[PDB]
Amino acid sequence: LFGAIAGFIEGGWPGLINGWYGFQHQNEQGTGIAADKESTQKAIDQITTKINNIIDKMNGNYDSIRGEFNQVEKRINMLADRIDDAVTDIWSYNAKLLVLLENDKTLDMHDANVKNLHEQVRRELKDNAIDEGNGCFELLHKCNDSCMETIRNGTYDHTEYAEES
Amino acid sequence: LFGAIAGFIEGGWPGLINGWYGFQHQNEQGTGIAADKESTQKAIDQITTKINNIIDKMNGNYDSIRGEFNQVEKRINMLADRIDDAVTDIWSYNAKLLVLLENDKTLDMHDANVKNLHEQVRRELKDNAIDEGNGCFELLHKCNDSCMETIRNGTYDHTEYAEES
Amino acid sequence: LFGAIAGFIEGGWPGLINGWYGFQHQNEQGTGIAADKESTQKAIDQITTKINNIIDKMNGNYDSIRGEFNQVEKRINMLADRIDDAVTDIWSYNAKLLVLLENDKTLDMHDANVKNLHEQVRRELKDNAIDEGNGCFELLHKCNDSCMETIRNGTYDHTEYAEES
Amino acid sequence: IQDRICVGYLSTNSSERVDTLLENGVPVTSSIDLIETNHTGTYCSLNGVSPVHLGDCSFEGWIVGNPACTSNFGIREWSYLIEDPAAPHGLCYPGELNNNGELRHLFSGIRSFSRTELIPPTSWGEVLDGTTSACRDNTGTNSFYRNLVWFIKKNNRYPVISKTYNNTTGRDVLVLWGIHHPVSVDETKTLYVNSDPYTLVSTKSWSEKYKLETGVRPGYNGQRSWMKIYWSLIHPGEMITFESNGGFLAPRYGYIIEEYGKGRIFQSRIRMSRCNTKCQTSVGGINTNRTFQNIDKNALGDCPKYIKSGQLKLATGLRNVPAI
Amino acid sequence: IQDRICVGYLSTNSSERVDTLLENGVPVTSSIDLIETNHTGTYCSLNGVSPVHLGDCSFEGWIVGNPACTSNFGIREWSYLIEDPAAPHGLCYPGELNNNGELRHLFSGIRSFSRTELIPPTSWGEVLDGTTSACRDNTGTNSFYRNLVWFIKKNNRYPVISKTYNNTTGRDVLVLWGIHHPVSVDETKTLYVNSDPYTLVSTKSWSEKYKLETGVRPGYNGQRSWMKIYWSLIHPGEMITFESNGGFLAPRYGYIIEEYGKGRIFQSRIRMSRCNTKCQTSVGGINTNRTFQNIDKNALGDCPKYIKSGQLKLATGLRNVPAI
Amino acid sequence: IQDRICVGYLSTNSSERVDTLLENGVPVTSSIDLIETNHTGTYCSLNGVSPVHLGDCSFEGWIVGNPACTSNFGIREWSYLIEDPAAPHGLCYPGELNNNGELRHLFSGIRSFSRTELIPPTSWGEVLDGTTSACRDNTGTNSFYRNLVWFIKKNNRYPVISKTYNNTTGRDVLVLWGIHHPVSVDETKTLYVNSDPYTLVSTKSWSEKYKLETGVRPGYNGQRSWMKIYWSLIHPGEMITFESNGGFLAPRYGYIIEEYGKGRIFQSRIRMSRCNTKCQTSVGGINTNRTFQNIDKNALGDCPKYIKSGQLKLATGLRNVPAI
Ligand SMILES: *[C@@H]1O[C@H](CO)[C@@H](O)[C@H](O)[C@H]1NC(C)=O
Repeated sequence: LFGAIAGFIEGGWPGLINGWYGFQHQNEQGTGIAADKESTQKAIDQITTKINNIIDKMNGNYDSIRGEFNQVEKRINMLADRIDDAVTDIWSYNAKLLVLLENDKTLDMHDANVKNLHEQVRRELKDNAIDEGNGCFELLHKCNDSCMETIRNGTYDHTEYAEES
Repeated sequence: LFGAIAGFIEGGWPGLINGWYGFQHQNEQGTGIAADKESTQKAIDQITTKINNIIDKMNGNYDSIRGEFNQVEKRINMLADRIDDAVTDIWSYNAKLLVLLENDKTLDMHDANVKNLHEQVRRELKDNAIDEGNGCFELLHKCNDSCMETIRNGTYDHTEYAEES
Repeated sequence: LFGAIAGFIEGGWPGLINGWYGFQHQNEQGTGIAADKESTQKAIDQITTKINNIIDKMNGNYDSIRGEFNQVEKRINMLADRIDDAVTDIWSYNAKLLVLLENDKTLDMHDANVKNLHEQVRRELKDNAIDEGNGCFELLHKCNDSCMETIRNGTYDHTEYAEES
Repeated sequence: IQDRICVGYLSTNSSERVDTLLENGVPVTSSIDLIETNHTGTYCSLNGVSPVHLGDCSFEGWIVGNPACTSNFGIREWSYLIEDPAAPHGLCYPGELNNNGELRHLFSGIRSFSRTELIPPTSWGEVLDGTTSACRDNTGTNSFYRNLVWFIKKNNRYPVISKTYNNTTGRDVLVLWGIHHPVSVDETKTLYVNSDPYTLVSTKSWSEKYKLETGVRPGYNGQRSWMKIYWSLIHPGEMITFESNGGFLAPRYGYIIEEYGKGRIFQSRIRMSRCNTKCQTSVGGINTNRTFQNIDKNALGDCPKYIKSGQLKLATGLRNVPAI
Repeated sequence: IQDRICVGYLSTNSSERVDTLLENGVPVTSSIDLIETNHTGTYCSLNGVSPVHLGDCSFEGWIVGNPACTSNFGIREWSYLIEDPAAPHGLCYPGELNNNGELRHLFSGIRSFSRTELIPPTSWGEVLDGTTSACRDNTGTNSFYRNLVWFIKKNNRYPVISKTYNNTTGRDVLVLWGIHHPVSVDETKTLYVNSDPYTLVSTKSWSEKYKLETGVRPGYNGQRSWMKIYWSLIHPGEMITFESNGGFLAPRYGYIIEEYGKGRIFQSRIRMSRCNTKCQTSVGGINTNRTFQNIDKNALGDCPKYIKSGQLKLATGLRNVPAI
Repeated sequence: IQDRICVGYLSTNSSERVDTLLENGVPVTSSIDLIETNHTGTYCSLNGVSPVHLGDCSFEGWIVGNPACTSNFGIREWSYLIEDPAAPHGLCYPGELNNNGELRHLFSGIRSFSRTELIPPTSWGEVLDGTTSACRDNTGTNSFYRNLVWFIKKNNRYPVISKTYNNTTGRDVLVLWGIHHPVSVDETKTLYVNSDPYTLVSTKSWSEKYKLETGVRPGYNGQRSWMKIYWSLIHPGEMITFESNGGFLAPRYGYIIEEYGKGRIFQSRIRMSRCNTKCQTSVGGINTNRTFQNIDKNALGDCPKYIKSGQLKLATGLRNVPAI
């Protein structure tokens, strides 16, 4: 666990459209919600690859292990059924455990992704902002609608603002 | 790995009672050890759920794959034994690997938990404390026994102290 | 993911000899590349242990499940082949998934290792350096070739330099 | 106040929950099902290949050609078989099919099938064809199994008859013959004249000699004697010879088979349909891209693996933690 | 100095160690064992159901009713069987039980069992009961198998005897009969008068005819002839008829069985006990909530899976790193 | 500017790529292969033990001692067998080996093997040895199977011959005998004088009686009669007795075997070699420390597990992300 989701960012945003991770701003001229297509798409690609891998790699033969028997060959009939059942028990346990294991990792992956996004924004601003410890950043200078975009697209330069701080 | 356990917090605390993670303080009036029931219980619940999942999901039939045979049906007897042995080999490898895999994740989970606790305290204090980089925080102001509790229970407010710093 | 490799440290170093993780310095008297034998060897030991565990634990019997049959015992011949095939399908899926799972964890382990190394250096310097947010540290004081070594070997003391900053 | 920018994550209106290794019932924004639970509830074609319903006949009666059964003369292939466990028709004349378990297994599903005439029914010599009230046809006329010919005395004489078959088809050929065991030595005299008749069947790898086992059986229909029907797979280039002087159900029709034992004999009392799936169960057809299924352990074809489990939800979204 | 607060973790006095994928022998504060290594070392009841010890008798002698064996008349059920591999008693009269492997498998464990009299031993006709010095009872008196009756000539005449059994029990019924092969045609004359006697056994699905195979066998006890004992499972609503004029060991006692083949025939020389476990091995009973066990691959019931492994320790606590 | 120190990681010149669960084709600095893909392409010794090539003979002809086959008298052991599927030599005299499937399985690989003389070929009594043009030896002289002796009439008389074997070897012993079925009752008279001859074979656990089944078979070579060869494993301390008055292929040579069924009968047309591996496939020998292999599902010995997969690359290094 990475301490972001349900951690220091204690809640989610309903009305976050077409994205898992995003930004919420407020300058003198409004608000102010947008998904981060970069980290969201990359996350979407990973989940898709994971799901496809889990399914596509099962390319073997999985129908029943059984044959036809008359009523005089009960023993061989019972062994066939027991073996089919045993193979079934192996797949049953692995299926359940894999889902538990991967759900664990999927949730933590998302936690890691928004934490990395938060760290990414913190590194941009440097001393030009106060880290409120809740996912928010208080700017020490004024920020255009254009300025907010430079933060969102990673191109924010802390030198061209350091003095109003 | 998260760098806390056996990392920047280079040692554990013997005499930490009824908890895995906790606090050690020292003000003018004493010391000063207490478990964090919140993060400890949550960790206990997770380990319990993990252990139970591993065991409870094995709800199939796991006794021997074998039958009764006379001394004239050796081949079918040998195939039954080989199949039972093969099923046994699958479970043997999965058991060993799962324990190795999960022990890895359990240890790192604990590492992550105390790291998140450390980060949680650091966010509380903000500029009111110096981060010594060893799990300790040096307060810039005085701290009551009451003040220490507000830090331990998350309700510490950095505004009501920022000026003595 | 830990955000270091291909993250805030956006590129690798060709000409990093005998190591996975290392340092690049520049003082008045040169440059300046060296592996960190400590964290590199520890990482090497872990990968080696992982690889050996994966291979050494497969100590069962894995040759074919089959017997000899004449042309009048087709059914038992077909069941033997189907069972052998089924056992093969279990190992096939587990092999593919384990490699995918472990490659995921190996890459993230490396990411975690250099992130921990970066954090380790940041804790040493404290206020004696500016964190540029790209894996580099700008020293506020002058640094001997000897001084660089004290940083690399962990023994750098921020008190014996804090004043030139 | 000041300008501010915040980092956050998605929250939705979902009751969707998944279990993780460390936690039960965790709210998530989105998830998928791993296990297929839906089926047609019918017998479908399997990957373009229709099955064969056996109607009111058991497999035994169908494979030897019980006159009351629909003929298998026009069949080219089948993915699986559908059989009624309480089928009224089987071996119409009191008897047993030897090694029927194996035969059932080999005929569960065949990709290339065609009936063929091994030996001409009149090329045997001086013998008559026997029909019986036990094996009446669709009309009501006395008949007998289509694949066998019941040879009896002609003009008070049963000569030593001997014909052989040469597998020239290039594929495996199923051959059927039979032995009739009369109620008494008097009946084998009435039917075959010869005292203590025999039948000798041989290839170049094996040879069997059959004699008659006279006695009264607690039979069915009208008869009280007993028939034993045997079979053998003749491989490409192999030959089987039949020689007999009585009590011999001679081979007429055999089967040319390729890629067999690939099916199943379903006995489930569900309905046949026009649908087509890649996986057939005894409960219905399954058509899904999912790799698991908890519907029926009895399944055939390109199937999801059957597992003993409730639905399994794979998390795709993130933890659904409500709005601040 | 100043006021200070620190974050830390638990350390203990443990030598407890676990292995991880990345590291061997890592100190931890607490851990649990996954594999069960403890057992009773005895034969216990399995899930409330007691087994059956065969005493000094092999399964063959027990199932046909060797007079020296303890009777199975009072048995209602058994979870498994206990057999001494070097048991002195078996088929007391020189003979073999046909297809005994299958029978052993089907009788390894039965949930519903009861002996029953198929056909009255005196309802057969004009024949005497034969006893022998080879099959003496608990007293020392000449006897014979409990489940079979050795029919011989009465008043120098062996008539054609014929009785049939009707399975009305609603469950599967095991039936046993036998053929006696005398040392010479002289002995079959002395015993059965009739030259070349036969036995015909039939249902509505199959029919077998037995003749005598005279000769001297390298036998045991007193005798030098040979017996062959056969068996068949009669399904609910089925009937089996026996007709013979000599050399026939007639059925008397059969077995009504439901839910069978659910057991095991243990041959281990351990002791029977008053304990009750959910898993029985050839080495002892196991009672544990653990899902793995490295004790014995030979196990029956609600067991932990046997694996080839030393103890496996699951970490619960954290890395035990000592105090600063 | 100022003094500076940086933290970084390794980059290389690699096209090396691995797949992860979350991403395809990720560049890495180093990786290893899990699956063995290389083999010798030959038949090798298996863990120090050489196999046995059957030359131009099938297993059946080899195990009974076809004179045209190389003798197995000097063999001590074998890891596996090599057989040509279209081998010209087998049962030289028209016949079949009973239960040959089981025997093939039991003789696929034996750790302790030695031929031995069960009963002296002249200790039987007043009978002659029969040789035939069907079973000529390496020279061209009429002979017969090495392990069997074809007993015929001597001085117009075939006496009742009876010899027995005592398993004193302490190990399992394979015994072979046979029955000859002449073309007519005239031929059994010419060969054995006695009308309707018999053969009785017995242990203390079982007894079989064989009679002759006269008739003309569509044979090969010169002959038109038929032989049936049977076998039995005699356990330590057990004895088998043979009694006959004609039509009897008597046992001469048997086999003392320990640790058997541990092999395979390879029919692959590859070449035998001087190499030695721990895993033999029908395609070649494998020598690797890797635990997986995608070469051949048909494998024997201390093998990597066969899996249906392309090469699997385990990442060891880190993500290879190029220089800033
Ligand atoms: C069919 O069998 C006969 C009998 O010998 C043989 O001559 C002929 O070659 C066989 N047919 C073929 C295709 O060879």
